[PDB]
Amino acid sequence: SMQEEDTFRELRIFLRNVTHRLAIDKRFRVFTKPVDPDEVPDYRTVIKEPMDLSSVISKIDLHKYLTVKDYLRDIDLICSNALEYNPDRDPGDRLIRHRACALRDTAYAIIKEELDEDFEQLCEEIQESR
Ligand SMILES: O=S(=O)(N1C[C@@H]2C[C@H]3CCNC[C@]2(C1)O3)C(F)(F)F
Ligand SMILES: O=S(=O)(N1C[C@@H]2C[C@H]3CCNC[C@]2(C1)O3)C(F)(F)F
Ligand SMILES: O=S(=O)(N1C[C@@H]2C[C@H]3CCNC[C@]2(C1)O3)C(F)(F)F
Repeated sequence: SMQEEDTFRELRIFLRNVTHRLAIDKRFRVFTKPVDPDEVPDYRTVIKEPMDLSSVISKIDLHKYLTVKDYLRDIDLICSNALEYNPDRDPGDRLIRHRACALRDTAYAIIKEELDEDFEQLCEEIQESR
């Protein structure tokens, strides 16, 4: 229905706003673009499904996300990729891991405060009907 297409348009507006608030935070700069295969040829042999905030914006516009749960699976993948590619005790790895955990925690805290639980349940019931 037109009403259901209006619901998914409101979901995309909400997800673009959360993503741009994460992307402008100086802590999260390393997560804003794909890894450059020139600088880091080993990245794609370690990490089988790369993800970053510029790819998330592209996916919102391609209508890849019908629920906030499917968006949060890609925020989780940004975080888990950084924990697996930078796992050592040295300061450079510990700094990216702290930043990856702060990206994930910040996304979930904005969603807890600003997403209505009944708007998410509506999106889930339209997805399950298709
Ligand atoms: O605008 S940005 O130059 N930057 C560049 C990226 C491309 C767009 C789309 C979403 N992915 C993150 C990002 C962040 O925004 C900065 F100010 F540094 F945040
Ligand atoms: O961590 S959650 O358990 N979680 C699970 C919820 C259901 C989906 C839908 C979108 N947003 C909400 C949520 C996030 O994802 C909560 F703390 F309750 F938000
Ligand atoms: O061993 S790794 O290939 N690797 C990839 C990185 C390259 C160097 C330098 C930075 N610190 C972390 C790391 C660990 O070391 C992995 F499997 F990804 F852990």
